[PDB]
Amino acid sequence: SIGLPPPRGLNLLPKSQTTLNLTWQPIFPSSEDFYVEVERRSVQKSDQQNIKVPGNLTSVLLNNLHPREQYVVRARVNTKAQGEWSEDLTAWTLSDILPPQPENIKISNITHSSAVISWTILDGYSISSITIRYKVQGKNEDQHVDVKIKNATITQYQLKGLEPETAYQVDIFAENNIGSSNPAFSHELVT
Amino acid sequence: DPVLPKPLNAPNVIDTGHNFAVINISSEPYFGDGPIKSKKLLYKPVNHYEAWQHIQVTNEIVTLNYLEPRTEYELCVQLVRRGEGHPGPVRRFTTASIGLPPPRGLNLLPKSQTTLNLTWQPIFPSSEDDFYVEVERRSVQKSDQQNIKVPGNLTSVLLNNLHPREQYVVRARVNTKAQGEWSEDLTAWTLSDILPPQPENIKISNITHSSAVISWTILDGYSISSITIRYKVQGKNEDQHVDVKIKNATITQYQLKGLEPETAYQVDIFAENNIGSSNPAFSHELVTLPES
Ligand SMILES: *[C@@H]1O[C@H](CO)[C@@H](O[C@@H]2O[C@H](CO)[C@@H](O[C@@H]3O[C@H](CO)[C@@H](O)[C@H](O[C@H]4O[C@H](CO)[C@@H](O)[C@H](O)[C@@H]4O)[C@@H]3O)[C@H](O)[C@H]2NC(C)=O)[C@H](O)[C@H]1NC(C)=O
Ligand SMILES: *[C@@H]1O[C@H](CO)[C@@H](O[C@@H]2O[C@H](CO)[C@@H](O[C@@H]3O[C@H](CO)[C@@H](O)[C@H](O)[C@@H]3O)[C@H](O)[C@H]2NC(C)=O)[C@H](O)[C@H]1NC(C)=O
Ligand SMILES: *[C@@H]1O[C@H](CO)[C@@H](O[C@@H]2O[C@H](CO)[C@@H](O)[C@H](O)[C@H]2NC(C)=O)[C@H](O)[C@H]1NC(C)=O
Ligand SMILES: *[C@@H]1O[C@H](CO)[C@@H](O)[C@H](O)[C@H]1NC(C)=O
Ligand SMILES: *[C@@H]1O[C@H](CO)[C@@H](O)[C@H](O)[C@H]1NC(C)=O
Ligand SMILES: *[C@@H]1O[C@H](CO)[C@@H](O)[C@H](O)[C@H]1NC(C)=O
Ligand SMILES: *[C@@H]1O[C@H](CO)[C@@H](O)[C@H](O)[C@H]1NC(C)=O
Repeated sequence: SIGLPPPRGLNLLPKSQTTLNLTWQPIFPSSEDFYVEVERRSVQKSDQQNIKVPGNLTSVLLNNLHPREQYVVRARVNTKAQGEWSEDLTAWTLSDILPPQPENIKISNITHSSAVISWTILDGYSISSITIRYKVQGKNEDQHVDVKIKNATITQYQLKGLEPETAYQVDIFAENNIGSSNPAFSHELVT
Repeated sequence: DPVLPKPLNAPNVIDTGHNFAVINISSEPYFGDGPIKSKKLLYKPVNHYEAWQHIQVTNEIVTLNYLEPRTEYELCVQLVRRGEGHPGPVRRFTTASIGLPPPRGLNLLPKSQTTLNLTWQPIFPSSEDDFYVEVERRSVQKSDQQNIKVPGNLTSVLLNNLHPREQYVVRARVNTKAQGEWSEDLTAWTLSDILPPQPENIKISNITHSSAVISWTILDGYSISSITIRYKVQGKNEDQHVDVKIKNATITQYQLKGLEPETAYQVDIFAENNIGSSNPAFSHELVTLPES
């Protein structure tokens, strides 16, 4: 019996600090029984468990892991003979601590109306979103405008509708499954 | 021929003030015979040389008025032969000093669902005699008044056993032997036991390619500290939103700025109190104009 190809449409997502959700698209059977072999492998530590789980299921939980730890998974479709391995899917587990403050803060493109701001984040804290709290510098302090960005891929955002010749105090937070960064660094921006 | 009457005991002073005095005259028991049609109450300042002042006493408890402050008076009763006499024993009393003003810098802040904290300036005593602070709190929603006496020296009270989201009008004064003037009415709301109501009268207007004003209304007394206007593009991406947290609840309008032209937006609005945020029944929709 020739070996089957690896599972089609694989994806790995953090369920929790101690678990990962391995999702994949099911396939039509050819038994003449069959199961799916899944191995996960820690990057930071030297730990490799091998799960042999039923073939007809859609997805599997990878329980008993450590927090804030990177893992690499790959799986086969085993029948009478052993199949071929999939590509290496990588995903961190959810963080057990607060994330760091974003470095390399570059404010630019200053005009009367609009402005742009740039930042960079450290990988491996499960950063779900970042917030750019900006407000007027003076002692009035009657309001602020947070702008929460739910896509971590983004590293720039253009602010719009600022009043000309006005001093704005811009802070930048970063968020995750636990909490948020606590930076003491304020950043001025005059229009 | 007969035996004329006079009381056994001196008058008793029930209550006094700088201006007035209230006195049980004690016409009974008394020596002598018969009935009494009318009776006097003689009074004057102890050592001073003028005429004794007489008032006719019908009931028993009498109210002396037009007195002088800080002066020692003496009191005695006469009874007349009826139908139409020696004066009875003497009681001395001193009228009260002048009534102090109320405490300054009165500030009533709420601190819980069931408590309010009143604070005033430390007041230095002008007079020598003793003094204390009387504090009245009065519910507006329900009929509920409570009086709290507070020592003269310390400078604040915790008004407690109050109800959640109920306003109380408060006054205070400084009492001595005499009773001082009432302060101005401080008013405040106790904290909310529930989430705040959703803001009413949400009206979007002045829509533009890069602007749109939103206006709302909020019910008073739910301890609403702030409101938040959340907006995002209606597309299924949900890549980002923008919160506009307004620090004071007095503001009822906000102009959104820097919006994308020809773009559908989803506006939500939240009131915020001591507990949390108001739950919307429904979100709001707007579409920005295109340029020309
Ligand atoms: C009713 O309201 C009044 C007014 O709010 C309230 O008075 C408060 O009482 C507290 C406690 O007696 C006092 O607080 C002081 O505040 C100073 C700074 O102004 C602090 O430094 C003092 O010490 C604190 O902070 C230190 C920090 O280094 C700590 O090391 C220390 O352990 C203390 O925590 C001090 O406490 C002050 O008189 C006011 N405070 C305020 C903020 O108004 C009154 O107590 C309320 N309640 C009642 C029942 O009257
Ligand atoms: C982690 O893995 C679990 C199971 O190990 C995943 O369970 C799947 O969850 C989805 C909902 O996201 C469900 O799918 C359902 O499929 C039927 C048709 O088969 C459809 O009618 C439903 O509307 C729904 O889409 C279902 O509970 C389950 N999938 C299947 C095929 O049984 C779970 O999604 C994974 N969790 C995460 C966070 O990725
Ligand atoms: C004014 O004072 C008189 C004398 O103290 C009061 O009469 C006494 O009242 C109490 C009971 O309330 C008892 O000591 C005696 O029963 C009373 N004694 C006499 C002699 O009557 C009286 O209460 C006061 N009068 C009024 C009208 O209030
Ligand atoms: C997958 O496997 C079992 C094998 O006994 C099968 O009976 C069952 O229908 C499947 N499980 C489901 C649909 O949850
Ligand atoms: C400034 O912003 C505009 C878009 O409004 C963009 O095309 C341009 O590249 C920006 N310039 C810099 C230096 O980032
Ligand atoms: C107020 O006077 C009382 C008298 O018993 C004393 O015990 C208390 O310490 C005084 N409070 C002050 C000075 O704050
Ligand atoms: C809407 O608000 C007032 C008129 O009611 C005006 O000052 C403002 O310019 C209007 N907004 C826009 C975007 O035109």
